[PDB]
Amino acid sequence: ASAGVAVTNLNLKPGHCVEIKGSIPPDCKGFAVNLGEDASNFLLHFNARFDLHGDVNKIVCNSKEADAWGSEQREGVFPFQQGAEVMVCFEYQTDKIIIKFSSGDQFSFPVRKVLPSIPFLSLEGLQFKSITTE
Amino acid sequence: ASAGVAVTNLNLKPGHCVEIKGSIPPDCKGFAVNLGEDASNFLLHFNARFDLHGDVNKIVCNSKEADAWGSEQREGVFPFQQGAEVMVCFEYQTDKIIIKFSSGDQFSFPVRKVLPSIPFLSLEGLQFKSITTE
Ligand SMILES: CC(=O)N[C@@H]1[C@@H](O)[C@H](O[C@@H]2O[C@H](CO)[C@H](O)[C@H](O)[C@H]2O)[C@@H](CO)O[C@@H]1O
Ligand SMILES: CC(=O)N[C@@H]1[C@@H](O)[C@H](O[C@@H]2O[C@H](CO)[C@H](O)[C@H](O)[C@H]2O)[C@@H](CO)O[C@@H]1O
Repeated sequence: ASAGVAVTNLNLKPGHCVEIKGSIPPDCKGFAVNLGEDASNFLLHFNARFDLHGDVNKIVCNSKEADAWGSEQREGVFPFQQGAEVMVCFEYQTDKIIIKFSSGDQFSFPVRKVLPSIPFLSLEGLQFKSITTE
Repeated sequence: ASAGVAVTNLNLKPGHCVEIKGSIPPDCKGFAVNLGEDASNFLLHFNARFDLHGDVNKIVCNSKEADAWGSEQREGVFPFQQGAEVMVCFEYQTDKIIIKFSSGDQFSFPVRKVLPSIPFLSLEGLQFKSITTE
């Protein structure tokens, strides 16, 4: 809303990727990028937390099924700074989604539901600059 | 009707613009780019008609309020070719929307309802590559 674009009919199929460019509000405790079927089912919820729910400078990744959050996965890397810009790429593969940052860092997250395509994308706490898929 | 990628909470403000990049299918009768508040209320409906509604290689712009279309503005320039990629920018000013083409072609359409920001964007018949805001 404030910072929360939603893309529908994304049509992201295996072997393709979507890159997001945004800027992080100074008053932001964290931002999230969600990839899924709709607002209640996320294949991937990528949440960079600066100071949120007890996590300080930690990336929490999870899936959501029918509004019930899955098994969280946490990552050590955190190449973000408030007020700075952000460039993340998500590469969708049938067996995993690989997240890459402009910083050169990368990690993978398991695909818990093989979908023919990912129709929905939404951002939270991120001021949208550009979205592009290949 | 829209049918293609849709973006909500785009919230394009006066003085800013969106750049849309995509591919025109090789058998495209026409395509459209919509900016408004929702699917039934458009500040601008930009329809490039290759062979559609009796029009051949025509650009027809109009607004829509509660599903009722307003008065059409027709343009003489048609800088598009089927099967090719399009790059079109929309600058939002309070008195008008300037429509710019990569080909340098440019024209404006009047703002018939001044909104503090445009929250919705939708594509029709165009294969999406990137959406960028400035
Ligand atoms: C250590 C731990 O278990 N922490 C969790 C929180 O992460 C969790 O917060 C939600 O987490 C999901 C992702 O799994 C979304 O980020 C959501 O926005 C968060 O509120 C809460 C609630 O499930 O439980 C523990 O605190
Ligand atoms: C010559 C003429 O008046 N033609 C119009 C059509 O343009 C019009 O088609 C609709 O046009 C709006 C744009 O103003 C949208 O593109 C819509 O999708 C079209 O169906 C029709 C119907 O309103 O009216 C005349 O035929």
